[PDB]
Amino acid sequence: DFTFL
Amino acid sequence: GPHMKWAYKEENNFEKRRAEGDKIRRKYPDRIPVIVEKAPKSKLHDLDKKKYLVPSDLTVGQFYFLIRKRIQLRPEDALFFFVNNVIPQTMTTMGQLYQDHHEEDLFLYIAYSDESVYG
Repeated sequence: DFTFL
Repeated sequence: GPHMKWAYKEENNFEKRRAEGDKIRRKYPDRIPVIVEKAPKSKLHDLDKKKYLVPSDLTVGQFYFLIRKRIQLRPEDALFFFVNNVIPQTMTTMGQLYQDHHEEDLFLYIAYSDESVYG
């Protein structure tokens, strides 16, 4: 899953 | 820039990557989907996560600072990014880099290393 920055 | 073995591309063919890029670009249109991987032979920490969704107006410089924290680097240790196999300018936004340099799968690929110059 993508990590939000 | 360093010659990269992109684990994301080794594991997943173009059709699979494009489907994922399509989906994530429709779900999060103002975030840039970025695949971040370490240059082979660099002794820097390997990032635990390679897939990021980054605000479009975040600068390269600001991204350096966030990644620096995640790979446990000091002020003394060097960190360099490569986009389209060249070092981006610190004021350039992630959106601008995406516009100019996204791949056909709709991802932006960013390599990092402790070295700035490669054969």
